[PDB]
Amino acid sequence: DELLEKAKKVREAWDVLRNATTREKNKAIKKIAEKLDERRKEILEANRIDVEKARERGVKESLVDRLALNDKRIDEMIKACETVIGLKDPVGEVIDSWVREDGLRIARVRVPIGPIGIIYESRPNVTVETTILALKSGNTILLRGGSDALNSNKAIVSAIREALKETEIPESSVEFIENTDRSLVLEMIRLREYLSLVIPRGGYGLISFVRDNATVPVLETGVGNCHIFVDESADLKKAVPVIINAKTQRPGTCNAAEKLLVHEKIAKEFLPVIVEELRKHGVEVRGCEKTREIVPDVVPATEDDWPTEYLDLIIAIKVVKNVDEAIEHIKKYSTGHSESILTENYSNAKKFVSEIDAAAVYVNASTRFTDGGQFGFGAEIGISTQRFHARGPVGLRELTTYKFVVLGEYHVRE
Repeated sequence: DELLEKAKKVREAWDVLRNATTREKNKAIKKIAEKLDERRKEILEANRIDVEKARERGVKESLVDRLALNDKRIDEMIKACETVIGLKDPVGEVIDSWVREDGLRIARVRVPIGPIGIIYESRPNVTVETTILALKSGNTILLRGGSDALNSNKAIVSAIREALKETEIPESSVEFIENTDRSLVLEMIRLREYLSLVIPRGGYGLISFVRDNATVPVLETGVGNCHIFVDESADLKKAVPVIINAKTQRPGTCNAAEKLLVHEKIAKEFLPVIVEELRKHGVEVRGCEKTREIVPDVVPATEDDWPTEYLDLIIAIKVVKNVDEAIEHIKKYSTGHSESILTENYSNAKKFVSEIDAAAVYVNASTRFTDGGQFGFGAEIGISTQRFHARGPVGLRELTTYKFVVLGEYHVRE
């Protein structure tokens, strides 16, 4: 039973890693960078097999590209190591601490969450990215990637463990499931005696499955049906690039704007402009009946459009009466990722920011910013969209919990 033996191994190794100094964990991560550099040949030969196998099966090249490695991409993995080494270790940070009226000292102190299961598909960089975030934060890791990237991931994991072997961090801090079979995923997300957290990455099918069936705590990096509302007093000239940025900079990633809500008092003036500009960038524009009264060639929006995240150069536009209707629309259709208001009105900005509950809520800013690098985290595993433990970018601090440390002088409870 590969899964059980490897889950036992990461749990045992955690006993050592959780109390390693940052110096030792940084040394391990530096060695990871060094072994990746040294094992380029092996990693690329393994990856050549994965790539030729995907091409044989007629996987389309945009997906092969997700799987493909070369020197530059190994360099990105190396740079990720260097970024993580430079980040502050959250382990041991005091959240707060005080002295009670009787002299008892109380503190809340951050500690590692425990072994993390990562269930992911085909991007081999994910192997390094998650590992180094886990190790830095004092967590072991159990990796299960896609059958497409299996050779690549073996070679990378082999390089990682070679590095670990030259430190005091046990090699079994990083274990990797070679059995691709997906029945294993169902077992893995129920292993509460070994894993403290699982984080699915990849398609929504896989994320839904893991989140629906897990008994181990999950951080769900959910769907991003993201709205931008253009209010009456928005600076319409500056609004245009924000909307374009949000939609077209990276349409395939989930903080892309999918929906545009537009105040009725500027709709006649603004819709012809924004629709023209969206079309210059290859965007297919769908619209409500009021949108279509104004710009008669837009594709008629259907009821299914409003909840749908396109992840493509497609957008649906609705005219709303005011910020109150904008809020009602977003509450009905948001998936709690990113939401933005473009306005010059203090009260409307304030109401929007207070009433819209999503991982990130913006005034006069692109939804593209919802990202750990942009938010000053350095590196992330992904964007959590749940209202539990962590929301937004999941970086080093989000991979910790805490405990109370209490220092007395033989204190007894009254």
